Amino acid sequence: GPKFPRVKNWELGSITYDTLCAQSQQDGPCTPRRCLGSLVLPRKLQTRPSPGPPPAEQLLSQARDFINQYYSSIKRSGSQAHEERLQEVEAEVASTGTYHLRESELVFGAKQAWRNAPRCVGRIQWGKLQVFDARDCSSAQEMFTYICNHIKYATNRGNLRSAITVFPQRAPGRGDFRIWNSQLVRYAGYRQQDGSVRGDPANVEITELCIQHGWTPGNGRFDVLPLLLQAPDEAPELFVLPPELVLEVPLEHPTLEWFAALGLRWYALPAVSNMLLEIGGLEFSAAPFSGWYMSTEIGTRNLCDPHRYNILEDVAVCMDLDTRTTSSLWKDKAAVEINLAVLHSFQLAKVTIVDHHAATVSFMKHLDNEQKARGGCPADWAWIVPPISGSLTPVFHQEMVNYILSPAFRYQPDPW
Amino acid sequence: KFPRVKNWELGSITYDTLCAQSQQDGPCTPRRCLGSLVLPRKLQTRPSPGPPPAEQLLSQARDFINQYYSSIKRSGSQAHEERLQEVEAEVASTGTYHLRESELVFGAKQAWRNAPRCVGRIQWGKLQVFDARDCSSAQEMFTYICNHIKYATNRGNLRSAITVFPQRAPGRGDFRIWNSQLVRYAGYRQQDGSVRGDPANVEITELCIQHGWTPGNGRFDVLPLLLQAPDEAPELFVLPPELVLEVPLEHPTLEWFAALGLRWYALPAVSNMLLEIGGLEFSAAPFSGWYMSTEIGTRNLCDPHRYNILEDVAVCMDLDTRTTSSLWKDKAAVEINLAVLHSFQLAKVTIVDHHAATVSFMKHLDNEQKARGGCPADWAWIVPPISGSLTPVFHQEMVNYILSPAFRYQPDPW
Ligand code: HEM
Ligand code: HEM
Ligand SMILES: NC(=[NH2+])NCCC[C@H](N)C(=O)O
Ligand SMILES: [Zn+2]
Repeated sequence: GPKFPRVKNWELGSITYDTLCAQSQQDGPCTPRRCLGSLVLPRKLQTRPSPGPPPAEQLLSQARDFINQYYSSIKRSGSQAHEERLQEVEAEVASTGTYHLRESELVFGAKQAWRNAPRCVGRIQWGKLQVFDARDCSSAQEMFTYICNHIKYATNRGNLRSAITVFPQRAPGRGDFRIWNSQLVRYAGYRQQDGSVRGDPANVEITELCIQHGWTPGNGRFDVLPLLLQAPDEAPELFVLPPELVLEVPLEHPTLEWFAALGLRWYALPAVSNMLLEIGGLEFSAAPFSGWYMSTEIGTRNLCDPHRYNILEDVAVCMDLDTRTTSSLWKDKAAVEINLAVLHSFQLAKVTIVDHHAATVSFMKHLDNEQKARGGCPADWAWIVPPISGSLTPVFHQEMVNYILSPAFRYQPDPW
Repeated sequence: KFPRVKNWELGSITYDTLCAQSQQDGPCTPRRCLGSLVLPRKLQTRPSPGPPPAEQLLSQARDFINQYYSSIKRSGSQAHEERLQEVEAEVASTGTYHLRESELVFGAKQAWRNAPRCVGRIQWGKLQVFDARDCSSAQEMFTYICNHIKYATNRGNLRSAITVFPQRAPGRGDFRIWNSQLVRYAGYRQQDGSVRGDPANVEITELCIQHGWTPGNGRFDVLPLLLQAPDEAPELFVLPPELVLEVPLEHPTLEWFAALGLRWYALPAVSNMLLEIGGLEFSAAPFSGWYMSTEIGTRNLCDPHRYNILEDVAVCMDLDTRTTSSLWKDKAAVEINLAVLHSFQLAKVTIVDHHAATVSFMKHLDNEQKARGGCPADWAWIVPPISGSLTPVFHQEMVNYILSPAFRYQPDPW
């Protein structure tokens, strides 16, 4: 039949073919010999710091492709305006080695990068992203102002709104604008005398960096970290987020009255800040984006991963379960109640959140929309299927094709 | 070249060098990954009316023969050289060759060891291999199958086993077991399209009826076997009820669970896969071990396209099925899995929970890293269908590739 991947949904028995993958111009880590789809960080999209200017030929081809994508999106492909823009880009790159995007092109590209993210289950919302243009930012202090504005707009007192703030693109020879923190809101991780960690173990390095740079540390389990913001060719500067701007949700359980006593909590805004936004060859090294949480992110991964808060055993003990044997399914029982507590608490505090069932159902709709609109949707099965109750959600039974499309969000080396 | 494999829970790293020994291609390419696809688009197993290229078969055969003598620490030995000549001579004169029982045993165990989707491979060394190549009729296939089931069931103390029927031969029909497993429950289509029993077995159920089987009308009617000898219509055989051990499902604390009338068989015996050893193909080689509880409690009983009992259990539990956010599905699934474990344990029937299983697989990965420099594994199949990240394998990166000997999918014989 069709010379494209045949994709089947085993729950419904339906079949689709992915023709969109044909547009991928960037190779992933797999080969006919072996599949490396499970690797979290495969040395592929890795946007290593490339000081020397990018090959004008490579950049130009990437730029032309993007401009073509833009004009096709506004249904003016092949038009005079299209050819004139292509000429403007080539001319600008010719005399300067690089080029700049028009406002509308940046908005289109940022939304397309989200739309193209294979690991994001919230993509049905891709068209509603609010793009803040911060390409005029010229200092770390101003970065903080833009970030604070992003946080206030995005949080919106609990009725969260997707948003991305785009700071100046990388420029040949010149230093990058960088946000050192992995997220705008993160809890400190303090190494202890015995070797253990108080707080979030995932943030030990950034916490120590904040200290090395003048931050007076606290000693709690949920201390919000300050931000290390860096402007071109300058040492990073430290900024403490005004507490009133960081909305948090104390965790309680709907029926287990003792759960509130655990003193657990989490912040409302998930804002990834260390990824690179690539559009038509241009690289935006500082472009924090945010949406709202899918509950298993907090309840299962952040709170129960062995290398994170690891609270499974503490909650199981409180539930008086047999943590002495696997067959009691104590981990499963505790995890369920922890996830329920998260949903219950966010709902009580009127803070946007989506459970894994609702999220995956909406992602199935997204897949259907994209099948019609683009002939497919790049998706990373391992990241799309929730960490708990996998096969109880519709995406588990949906085969998926994973590939890289641009514009895109990519991992980049740490600035230190 | 060799992939860096990281375990995110422990921060440890390893390098898979075993993948370089892969001579068979998967469905992925640098342009796109198709790792979540269940069945092969082209990597199927085309007909055997004509003999495979002598050089291709010979190369696969020599490699296998090499693997064998290396396993018994006798490479380069006189026996090794003589065996290679025997194989060469047979292929050159007949276009095919035959394995000696010791080689077949080694090959069957290696195929299991190489299965990327199997989480129970720590047991790979203990596999009872039954040589059924001395079989010339459907009736004889039935006798071997019944003996397989008796041995493997062992009154609830399950033992891993495989029975190997005659290999495929050029231009001749295949020996085949039409059923997907030796023990399966019927699936009867009814008036309004619904299905009574296991929806996954509708087609096979109908084929049996079409071949003379008098259908029952329950939700758990054990199906008869359709066994086929070369170029002959398949024959119907009813398995003796006393050979099929089943476990009634009840819950440790929820008295009403037992009232659901749920049950499941003790022996999981896949019978429609092809066993490939040294270029040779065994179209009928049913194998079995024991169940990991999520297979029954989560997939078989809760999949939307299977028994789909989630809502029934949720109602008996009086959960708030009004919204997804009450996590009623999650709560019910957990109790159903607990009921499965409780019931098998009560009935003294072998079974392993997903935590114990994944823990053993992590040990297997370490054992294999030391022994062969890696282990082919399919993450989507290794990580359990519920509580994924609550198990160690979720946090372990894996490399998937095809090694031979191997178990592979093949077209349905109808
Ligand atoms: C509207 C709400 C949204 C939801 C519920 C959602 C949910 C998720 C989830 C569950 C993941 C995987 C999390 C993990 O396992 O670490 C993810 C990954 C991702 N999302 Fe979204 N997302 C949303 C909004 C956004 C926005 C606004 C953007 C970008 C403009 C975005 C970009 C991405 C990217 C690039 C990743 C992958 C990051 C990585 O590789 O580590 N998401 N999202
Ligand atoms: C001893 C206990 C065993 C356990 C606990 C076990 C468990 C599993 C599990 C959970 C799967 C995935 C099942 C699914 O999701 O449908 C699987 C797949 C598989 N197992 Fe095992 N296994 C065992 C014994 C065996 C034996 C003895 C063989 C072969 C000699 C074997 C060969 C395979 C193969 C080839 C697959 C993939 C089947 C497919 O692609 O559908 N397993 N096993
Ligand atoms: N543990 C095993 N040997 N499993 C083999 C696959 C059986 C299949 N998952 C079933 O539910 O029947
Ligand atoms: Zn792959």
